[PDB]
Amino acid sequence: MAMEMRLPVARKPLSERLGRDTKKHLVVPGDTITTDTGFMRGHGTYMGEEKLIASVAGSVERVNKLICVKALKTRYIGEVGDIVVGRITEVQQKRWKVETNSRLDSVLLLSSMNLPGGELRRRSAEDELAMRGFLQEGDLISAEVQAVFSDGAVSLHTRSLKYGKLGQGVLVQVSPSLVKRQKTHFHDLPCGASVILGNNGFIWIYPTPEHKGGFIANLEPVSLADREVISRLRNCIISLVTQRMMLYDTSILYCYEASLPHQIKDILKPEIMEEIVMETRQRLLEQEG
Amino acid sequence: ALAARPSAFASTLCLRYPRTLDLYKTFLYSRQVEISPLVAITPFDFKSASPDDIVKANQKKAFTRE
Amino acid sequence: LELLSDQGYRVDGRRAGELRKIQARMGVFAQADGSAYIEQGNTKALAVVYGPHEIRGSRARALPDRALVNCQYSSATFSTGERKRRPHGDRKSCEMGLQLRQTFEAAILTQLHPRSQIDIYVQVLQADGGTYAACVNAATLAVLDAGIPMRDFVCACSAGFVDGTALADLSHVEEAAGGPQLALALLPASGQIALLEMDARLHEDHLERVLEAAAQAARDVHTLLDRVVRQHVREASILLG
Amino acid sequence: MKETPLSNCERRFLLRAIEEKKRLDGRQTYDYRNIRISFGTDYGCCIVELGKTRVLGQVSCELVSPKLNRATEGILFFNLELSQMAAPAFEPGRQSDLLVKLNRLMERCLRNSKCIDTESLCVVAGEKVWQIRVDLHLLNHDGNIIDAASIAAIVALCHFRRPDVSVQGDEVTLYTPEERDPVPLSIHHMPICVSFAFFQQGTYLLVDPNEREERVMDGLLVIAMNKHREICTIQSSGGIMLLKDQVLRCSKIAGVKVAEITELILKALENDQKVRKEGGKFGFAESIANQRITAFKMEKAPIDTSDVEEKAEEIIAEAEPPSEVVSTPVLWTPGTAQIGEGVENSWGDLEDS
Amino acid sequence: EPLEYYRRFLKENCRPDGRELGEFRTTTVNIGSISTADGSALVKLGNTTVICGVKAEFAAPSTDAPDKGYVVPNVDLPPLCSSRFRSGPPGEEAQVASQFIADVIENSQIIQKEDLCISPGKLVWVLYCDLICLDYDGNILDACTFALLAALKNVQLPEVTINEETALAEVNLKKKSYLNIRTHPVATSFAVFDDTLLIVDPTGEEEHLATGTLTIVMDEEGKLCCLHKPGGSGLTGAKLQDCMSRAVTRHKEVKKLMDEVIKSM
Amino acid sequence: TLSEAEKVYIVHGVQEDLRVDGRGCEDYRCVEVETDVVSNTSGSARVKLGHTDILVGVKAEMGTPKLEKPNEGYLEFFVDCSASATPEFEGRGGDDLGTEIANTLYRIFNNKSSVDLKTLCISPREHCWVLYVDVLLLECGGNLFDAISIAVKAALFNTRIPRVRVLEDEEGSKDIELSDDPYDCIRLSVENVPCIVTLCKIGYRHVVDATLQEEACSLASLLVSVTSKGVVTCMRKVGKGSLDPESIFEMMETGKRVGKVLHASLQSVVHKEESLGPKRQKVGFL
Amino acid sequence: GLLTGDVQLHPEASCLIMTTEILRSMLYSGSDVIRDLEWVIFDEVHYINDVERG
Amino acid sequence: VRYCIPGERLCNLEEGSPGSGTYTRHGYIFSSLAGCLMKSSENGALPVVSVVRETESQLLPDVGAIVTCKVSSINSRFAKVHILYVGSMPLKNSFRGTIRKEDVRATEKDKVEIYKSFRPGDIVLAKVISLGDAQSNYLLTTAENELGVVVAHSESGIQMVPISWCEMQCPKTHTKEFRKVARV
Amino acid sequence: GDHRRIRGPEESQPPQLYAADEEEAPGTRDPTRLRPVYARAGLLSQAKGSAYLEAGGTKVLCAVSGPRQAAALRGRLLCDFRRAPFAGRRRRAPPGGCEERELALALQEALEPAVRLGRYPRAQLEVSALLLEDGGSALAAALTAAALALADAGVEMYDLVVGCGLSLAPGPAPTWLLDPTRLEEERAAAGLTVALMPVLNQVAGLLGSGEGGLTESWAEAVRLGLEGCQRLYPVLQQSLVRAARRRGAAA
Repeated sequence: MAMEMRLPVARKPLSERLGRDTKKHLVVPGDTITTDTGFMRGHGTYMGEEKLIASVAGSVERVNKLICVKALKTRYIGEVGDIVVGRITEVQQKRWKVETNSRLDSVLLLSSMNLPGGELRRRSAEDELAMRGFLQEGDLISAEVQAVFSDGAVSLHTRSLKYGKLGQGVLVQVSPSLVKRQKTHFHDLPCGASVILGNNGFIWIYPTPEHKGGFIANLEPVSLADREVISRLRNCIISLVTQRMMLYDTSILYCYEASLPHQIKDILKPEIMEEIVMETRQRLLEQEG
Repeated sequence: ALAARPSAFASTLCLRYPRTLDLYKTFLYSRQVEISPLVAITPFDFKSASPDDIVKANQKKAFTRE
Repeated sequence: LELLSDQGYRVDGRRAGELRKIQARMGVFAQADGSAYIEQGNTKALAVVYGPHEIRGSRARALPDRALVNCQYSSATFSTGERKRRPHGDRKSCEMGLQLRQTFEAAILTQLHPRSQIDIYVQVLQADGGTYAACVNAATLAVLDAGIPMRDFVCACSAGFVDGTALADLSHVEEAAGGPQLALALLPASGQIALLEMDARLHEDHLERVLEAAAQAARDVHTLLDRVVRQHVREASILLG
Repeated sequence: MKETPLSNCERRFLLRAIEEKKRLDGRQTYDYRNIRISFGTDYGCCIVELGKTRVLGQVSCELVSPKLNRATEGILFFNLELSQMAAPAFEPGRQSDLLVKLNRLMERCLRNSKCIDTESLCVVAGEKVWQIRVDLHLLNHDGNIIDAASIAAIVALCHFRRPDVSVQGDEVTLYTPEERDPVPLSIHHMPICVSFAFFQQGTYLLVDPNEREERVMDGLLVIAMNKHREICTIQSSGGIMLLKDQVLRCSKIAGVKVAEITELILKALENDQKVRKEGGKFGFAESIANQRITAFKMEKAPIDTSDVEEKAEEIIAEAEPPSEVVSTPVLWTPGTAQIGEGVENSWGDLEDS
Repeated sequence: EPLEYYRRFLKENCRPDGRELGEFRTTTVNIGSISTADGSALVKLGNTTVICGVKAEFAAPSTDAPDKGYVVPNVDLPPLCSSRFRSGPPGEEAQVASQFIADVIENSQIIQKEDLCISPGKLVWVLYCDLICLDYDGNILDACTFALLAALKNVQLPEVTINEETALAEVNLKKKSYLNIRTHPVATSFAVFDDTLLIVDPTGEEEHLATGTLTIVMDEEGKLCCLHKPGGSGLTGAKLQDCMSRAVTRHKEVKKLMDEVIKSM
Repeated sequence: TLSEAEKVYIVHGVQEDLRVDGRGCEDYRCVEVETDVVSNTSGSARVKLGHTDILVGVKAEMGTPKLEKPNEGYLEFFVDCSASATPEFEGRGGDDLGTEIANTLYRIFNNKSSVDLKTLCISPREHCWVLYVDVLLLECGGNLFDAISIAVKAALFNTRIPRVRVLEDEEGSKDIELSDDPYDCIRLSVENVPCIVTLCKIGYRHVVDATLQEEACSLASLLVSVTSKGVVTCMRKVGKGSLDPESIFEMMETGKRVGKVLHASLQSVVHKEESLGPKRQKVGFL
Repeated sequence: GLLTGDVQLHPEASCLIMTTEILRSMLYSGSDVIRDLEWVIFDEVHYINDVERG
Repeated sequence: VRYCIPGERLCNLEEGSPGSGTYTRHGYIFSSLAGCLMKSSENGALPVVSVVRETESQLLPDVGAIVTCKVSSINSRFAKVHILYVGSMPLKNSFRGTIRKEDVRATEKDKVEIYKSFRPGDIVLAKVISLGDAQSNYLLTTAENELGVVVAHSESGIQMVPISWCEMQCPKTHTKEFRKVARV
Repeated sequence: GDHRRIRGPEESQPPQLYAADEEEAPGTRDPTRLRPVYARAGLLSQAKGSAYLEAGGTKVLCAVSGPRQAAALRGRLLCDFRRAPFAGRRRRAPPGGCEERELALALQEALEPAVRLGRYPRAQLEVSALLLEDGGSALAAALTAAALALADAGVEMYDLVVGCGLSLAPGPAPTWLLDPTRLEEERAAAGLTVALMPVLNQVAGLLGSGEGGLTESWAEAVRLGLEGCQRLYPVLQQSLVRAARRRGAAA
């Protein structure tokens, strides 16, 4: 124990450590984008007088008639069939309210929920009294968006077997732009734990469910060899998310293996992240390339 | 740890405020001051239909739906 | 006291149409959804914004057609030579937060977030000269950092009038001299004015030159902040990919 | 409670009008609603009526000690106020974002223009000096509160008359209107506010708008400018986005209007002084229209105060005298005594122990 | 139910308190218990307990008449005496209960401010009398007045002497003087029922159902100081003349009480 | 807030000397303290313990001594709670927390030997120096007490107090005459300025420097004020649960040891920052 | 309830009568009606041999 | 007989069981009130020991409880009330409630016009079903034959009388009005 | 100044700062003694629960209001501390004070570990305490009385709360004293107040600040505070017994 108290170090600008030139088209608000005969406005731009004017900083992306600007910092926007993770913030008479880092709140209707029993017995107003008992305030679920409302609100449903109330683990919240779109957002990494890559920026890490909806509590102590894996994945996720890294299965697996040589407690330094992110960068370079 | 006896302020703060002829004369009440009902049946003894009970026993017994 | 020498030099050494040195920054804080930091001359400002969220309190105070802009203003108790501590009830803070709400209810393209609030906070760490334009520029940078779409890049600058000439970017010494001060909030592409203010007396013949000098000094602030934004976006584009 | 909502037929009709350059109450673009002033009996009190708006102004002075620093001037309070009776919406603590911009407009205009001479309001320095205190109230809201409030403050300040003092050696003395004649004030110039409204994104403007026209407008432009050709404040506000030719046009318009308004104010104050000096009757009472159904006047009346003695005498004589059961006070121990039905025991002791 | 139930006792001529509709509750007082105040007194009126305390300080005389010492009363109603009072700034009931006491202090001329000055134009005494109600059962303005008058009969001030070269104030804490009291204003309260019934010494429930209230305060020479009638049903000269006949006996009772408790030292 | 299962996982982890970050039951996260950041004031500090952010300022001004003692000055604290820290801190709402912190700081510094009081008096009964300590919360990320009790000792170490030699003689110029030197000042001897140590209790183990998540799983906590010499100034128990007598005695030892290490390492870091002077520049907020 | 293409009556009734394509239409989405279904019966099963609708 | 303080040793877990207003820890039974020591022997030995003050000044409502109320205002889809009595005993303060247009009759049926069921000023007997939301707090019900308005009041201040299951009639002017009469 | 009160002089310096009688000498005593205490419960008639605590020169009155409308699943516990202006050497401003808010928080963070709020969902309890006279340790009286009032108001609690107080002598051989008075508190260097649950044997609240810096004196201050809270219990034991015996027999 020595209680290191370091001193701030000046940041090096221009990202000169590697050196690259962009070939994209970059704009700032007020800039006049291409103003040809006929074009359609996207998200991030607006129109003035015979002009397509950018309204947010980013890069223009066009697919064959469409000028739009992709900003580099936004909040989550809902889409149909998207895996999300959220927390209950209000329990109403006929619905819950879930916070998922969006411009509004998200509604989980009672009509769409795997109620206890998990089969066809009945659904009536007798369940409404105890509905506000099990999905109480401040719980975690993992559902899928159903439809888009008329004011940007999202309705999410839990009509499957992999969805429902979650159990023990840790949660890490990041910006909703570092997650790579895929077809399998559920993972079972061969390390000793699992992960859910929420498209809204919520990362949930929990141990593997041994063999084989919130019905099981399983509030029993978790073995020592599982916590060290969860802490390692937590720190590695923080390390990749910090500088630039987009999160998905291979990057986390690559960084986890690179983190074995030295301890889990000592990786909080500005330089140990750099020496791990660069090593993962070159492993991706020597594998993809 | 001996408990003690009260004193004036406490023994007056803890006061419980809980015909004998006539005094304060001017302040009596006498000195200072047809109905044909034709009432209906007085209660309604519920001896009759009470619809909720009707519809319930009705449908349960009936149990036909045709 | 001389506020303009015969040679043409001011008290601090700059000419009539010369600005101070500005040094901005984007992305200062991590927890918030946006941040900025600007030091215009010897005035240090700061701005923090929070993205469109659920309305606090939920007291049915929403607008079904647009968003709710909420701007505050504060000042550190060591922001000037004397302590001058104030409670959070002053009408100077209220009028500054109302001019801030007025200009940002006009600059932001707000008809895209129905039933939503936007919380904007401004903190002044050292006040010497124009505070309004430093707060506007710091919150313009913070809003750009947060990714909120807006019509243009609003920038503000002040001006003055001494001895038949028009000044630019007045300081506290020049401000506390009883002169016709004047401030704008300009949109460079269209030339439109979002806010106009004035105090003290001024003849009607000299309004055109003070207003023109203020607009030109705002267009001069625009280029310097534009190069900062372009370098920041090229920095993140290089980092991303 | 709140104010009645605005329909979708009135908006269409007002905008069709404005497009057609014709207004509701007949007046063309560059017009004011005519004005009507009325003076109280004690100095510094007036009632101005612009169209159908009312403001009450009242000045009053007082002698205090002049802070620390600025040992040779006087202070000048102001306090705008919005009366719950002005309109349904006004509520004592629920309209706190209009009061601020209004007080500010008023104070910046009146106090930064330096038209009142606060130089010559001292008696000693470091010692008692006069502290004036303007006061305005809004009585009836029909739009354009600030033009009326400014004219009211002007007239109230240009009609006041101070007390007056004798100072020689190191000795004070305070007179009264019978011992010495009240004294006027010194007013350099006459700063008078003007307002402009913009309609459908600056394409049209209308001078001096009323309350419906105020709810169908984008933003407001105010230009406060004293007589001669000297501007004293401007404050763009509302929802407006302005050009540069328009500010100059507006400044011209405000010039013209302040010229006319100062003409009117001077004439009215002159007439009032002439009336006060001839020796005729003045005051709020002799202003009530007599040609109107809603006014009635009644001179004095002895009612008949011939009978009150007899009635009072018989009433006192005709009622029951105080009774004569007198109560006794009980003494427990010096410090506490009781009167009433009393308590059985002397005091409680070991009641439960 | 509400109106009809009470009138059963009214016609019976015995209200639920066990009173003959024209008699007062039991009254008791104590003086000289709080030793951190110049003067204090506790008043018990069969519930409706009120305590007052007096603190004396120095202050600068006013600019108009620099020979007067201020006296400032205040009445506070904490949320513990009753259950309808809520925390925060003082309410309407406490403001009226304070303006009434200020008016009584002014009109009654119980004290003269010229007896409090030390050196004219330089220093004057100031008296801070604060009343706190410990229990609200009814008839607040009677016990507040009795608490104030009882407290003012015990406050004693030390002899203060001002030097000439030093010009400071030297307090002689050994020789302590008394206060000069001129009159003894005692109040009495009546509650009027729907249109004709008047009762004495009401209760919170009765005030909850009554339609008016009247208060009259008398001197020791049969002179009225204030006639507080907030409004209600309406009265006649005969009814007022009936009220003052009871108030004379009440005033004699209270003045005998004060004349006896002070004698016991 | 966090769910019951997360609270169960966290409380189980603490009992196994493992935490979500990876440190132990007694580890302490690093800080980025700095000095001389603000111009208009006469001393500054900037402590960054994590997601939290502190910024303080000390200004010495002329004043008058109080009545009880004439040969002394006094200290004035004002813990502002800026609304940029949290949206719920908008306008009114940060008043109770600011008052709580200001009163705690007053209790910490309300002693005869806090720093000194003879040095801040120049003329008895007529003049004295006054110090205005102005804390400004910029962000909140847990352990707010220690991140301020460190920036106060840091800022107090950087005071100037420009020397005044004015003679008090009536014949002479009694009006305060300064030294006219823009760079002539005097240090403050802050060697034994106390600091706060927080000890959150989870399960039957006590944890130093708890995070917000680890604070939400705790029921009570204890604060100890220890100087560099190892003496106690203030001791306040804060929480919503009982603590038990034993845990007081076994928390006092951890407060002593953590205080000693904190003070020695802070003396070393401030001396390292001071050994090289006008070089090394100054970077902050940019 | 009748969920025929050209006639829509009581879409929330206890018993729904509909064409076959409606069943797949409500089976692609959730529609929260499958949870309270006890019996689903088909009236003409001989369209498995249909050349365009089987 | 002996009284209690909200903690003391009373019995072992083998020498009895905890009852109402009590808690247990470390194999002992501890008091949690200042009432009276009551041991309900019942049948089967091992009495269920409990402490009850038996002077209830206030009592919090539950999921299921009978309450006497007083209508404040009525709406087309709900009717705000004020809880006045918890079963029998008087209540020192007044809570709030709401009867939705599903709890009037014992069938949860359609129709059931709220306007002629719970006219304001009446006193009704109802049962709670829930602890409610922040808009409606107690969510009372009258879906029973024994629940409904019990003591009504006339248009001009005359005690009213039940006349049928749905209709009541004035004794003075013989006027017909609609209520929801509960069995006496 | 204030528009909701009666305005008097703008400034008023009390005569203590001009009091020419020099500060006297407190004296000496035995530090193993407690001031005799008399306690009464159920005083007020319009309050759901009340208690009055008096010992030596301290007079404090506490009243408890019942549950009202409006961590839910749990009820709040509002607290309010206020002392009479005619208490102590000088007068005090009626509007409030930071010390009062500090003692209110020291009350709220000490009475919540006793009551079980998991039985009053969406409800709240309000506790009001008033100090009629300040003649010694005050926070050791606003805890005992506000705990007696709660138990007498028919709310369910795990146990009572018993408080104590201590102070440090200023001599060259300082020693902690039990139940200090104003003559032994204004001449002291430090003070400590403990809140002990006598049956559960768990400390509820702790507060102390001063000039005592050795971590061997505070161990004694704490454990003699615990012995004091174990010696004040029997009087509070018979006070609630008498309160319930009298309240029940009135039916």
